[PDB]
Amino acid sequence: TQQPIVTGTSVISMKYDNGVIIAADNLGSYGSLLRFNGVERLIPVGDNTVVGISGDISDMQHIERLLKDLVTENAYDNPLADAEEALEPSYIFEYLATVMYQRRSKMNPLWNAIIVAGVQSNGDQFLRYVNLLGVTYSSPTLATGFGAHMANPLLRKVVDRESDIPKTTVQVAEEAIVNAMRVLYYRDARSSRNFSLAIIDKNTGLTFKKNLQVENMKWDFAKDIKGYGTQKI
Amino acid sequence: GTGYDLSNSVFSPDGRNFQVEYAVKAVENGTTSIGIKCNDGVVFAVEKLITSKLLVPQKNVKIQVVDRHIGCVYSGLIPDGRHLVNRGREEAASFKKLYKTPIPIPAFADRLGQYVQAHTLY
Repeated sequence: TQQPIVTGTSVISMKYDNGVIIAADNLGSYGSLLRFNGVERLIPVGDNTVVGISGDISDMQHIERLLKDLVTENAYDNPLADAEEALEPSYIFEYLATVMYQRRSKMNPLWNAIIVAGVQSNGDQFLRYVNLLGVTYSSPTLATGFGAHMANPLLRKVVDRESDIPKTTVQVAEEAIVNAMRVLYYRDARSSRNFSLAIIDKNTGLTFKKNLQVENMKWDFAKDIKGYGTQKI
Repeated sequence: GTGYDLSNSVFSPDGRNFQVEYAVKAVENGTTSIGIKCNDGVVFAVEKLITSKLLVPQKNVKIQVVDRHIGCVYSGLIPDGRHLVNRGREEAASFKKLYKTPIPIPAFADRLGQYVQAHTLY
């Protein structure tokens, strides 16, 4: 049993007609102190999977190392490591889910919430969540922490059920996610303006975008708000 | 007297370890394999005897990778070869885990060296 020290906030994601999108800001908080700003919380594995992690950062770094080892190991005595026997997004998730549940069962968890986003070899979209309790689930949209409360409602207005997936384009989807990131920056006190976003398309492959920023924010109306009730000036 | 060649870690009167020498015979009886160091890398190659037309071509790979930067090929008892590479892989992962940097080839060599030397002590 432990307690998280350096933490990463929300990880939001969703799937569209040809793939999945996943994003996460670049902050590493230390309680109320916004301590680190160059933190990458999106972990690409191969070119068909991206693992987004929130929660304890030291544990994230540990999971990172676990992931690199998976890749190294899978290549051992594997002439098809970059083909028929390359790591599938579903293998990566099952592995992490197994570790997460084993660790919680030993009462020594990896204090994280994880979303594995990717595209299977047959083209199918893959989006599944696993957390420190070993709990797992799938939905057209997935978000951790604060994003679960504010991002899911927005992303679900785009893809409210399975049938909405084939009707959603990368443009529409990426737009939703980028809007959600801005909302989170407005109401989440542990968020950052800078974030990374990744797209995994069954045709265009893995596109990883770094150093994005929340733009087009509305603050002007703030000048009109004075006092907390009766004050006029 | 005699019998110095029946047990593995025994010194014969002339200071030799006959069991190791007999192991060498197993090696000389094996397929030929080589390595050539170039100006910025190394090349490994080996002979794969085709026992019959039944062996699927290109399938029974012999060269093995350790970590992501080391190549290994051997002659002799193949299973012993795999055994040694498995150890090498653990040895490499352990090194990276503690020091972060992938294991230097010289360091990797002594790891394999100490392990093999260990099998001539008992």
